[PDB]
Amino acid sequence: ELQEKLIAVNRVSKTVKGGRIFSFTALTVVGDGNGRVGFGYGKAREVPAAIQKAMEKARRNMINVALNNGTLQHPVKGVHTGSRVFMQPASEGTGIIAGGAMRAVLEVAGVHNVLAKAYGSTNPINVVRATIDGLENMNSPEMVAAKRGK
RNA sequence: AAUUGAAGAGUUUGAUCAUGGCUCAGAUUGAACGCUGGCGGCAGGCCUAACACAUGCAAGUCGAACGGUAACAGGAAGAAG
Repeated sequence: ELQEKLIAVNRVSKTVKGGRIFSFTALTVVGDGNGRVGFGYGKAREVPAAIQKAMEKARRNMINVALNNGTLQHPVKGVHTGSRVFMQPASEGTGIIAGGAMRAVLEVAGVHNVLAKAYGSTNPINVVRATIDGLENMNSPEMVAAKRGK
């Protein structure tokens, strides 16, 4: 059963001949509690349809992230535009400690305990897609074993 | 057995993305102030002028070193009815 939860929403403008006309945007991630976490982004005229459009778009862009027990295996870097992130396993307990606009995208991954921190400027739109490719670059011992002997 | 450790937001431009400053959520105090006020255990109490200081008390003991007896406590002696 897939989960969902909203992150943020802000207004925009166009300022066309008649005057200022507005629109709304939303962003949301999804996760099944066993890795395999995606996200989406969409806009519409009003929030109740905007969030629905965002979620309906979010069903695409699925990925596959290997996980071990309940903690992430090895550290990983992350870079995109103007934001950088850092992570660390911290096996067992201590829950998850992380800043805002980072908690949700990691929670649905299923990991019940991990330690992480983000560096630099942290606009939420840019910060996402950093943990994504960070998990994409992740390797478990089976893959590296598949290219070197045992 | 003796080192399990990393939370962010607000803020300009009609709206955007950055770089940049400012401020706020913590833990502390040899602490002062405002209001309020039950009990017991511990600990602590001139940073400011090394400014000038009333009055009491904070360094004496040995007669088993010595010449001695100004204040007792007893002791022979003499004057007491």
